[PDB]
Amino acid sequence: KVFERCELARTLKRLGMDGYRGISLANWMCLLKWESGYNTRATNYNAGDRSTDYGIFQINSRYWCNDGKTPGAVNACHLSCSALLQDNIADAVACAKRVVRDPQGIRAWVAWRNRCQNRDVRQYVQGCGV
Repeated sequence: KVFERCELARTLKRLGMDGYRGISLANWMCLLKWESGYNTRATNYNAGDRSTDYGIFQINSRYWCNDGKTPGAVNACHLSCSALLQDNIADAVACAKRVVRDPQGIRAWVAWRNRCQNRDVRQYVQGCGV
C-alpha cells in the first residue's frame, strides 16, 4: 500500500506515534516520506552486507526482523520481516517504537539525519487534522 500523506499522519497518530519518545508526528512523516515514499511493500537489498530493508520504515534485517537469509543477524522486534510488508502498519509501528527505544532514537535512520534533522518538517502534517 502507498499511503496518502494525511491518511498516514492520522494512522500514525492512532497507533500512538505522536510524540513517542519525544518524536513528533512531523518527524516520523518526514522519515517515512524519504525512506519509502509512504510505501509498505518497499524493499531494498544491500549487497555489501547481505541485509534487506523492509516496508514503509525500511527496517533492516540484520538486527530488527528475521528473514532467515541475513548472516549473523538478530531479530530485536521478534517479527518475520514479512510482517513489515503488510498494508496494515501496526507491526511495523511496534518495531519502529522498539528501534527508537535504543540510544540513538530517531537518529537510527541515516535518511532522517540527511533530510529531516534540523529542518522545517511542519509541512508534512499541515492540514491533516493531527
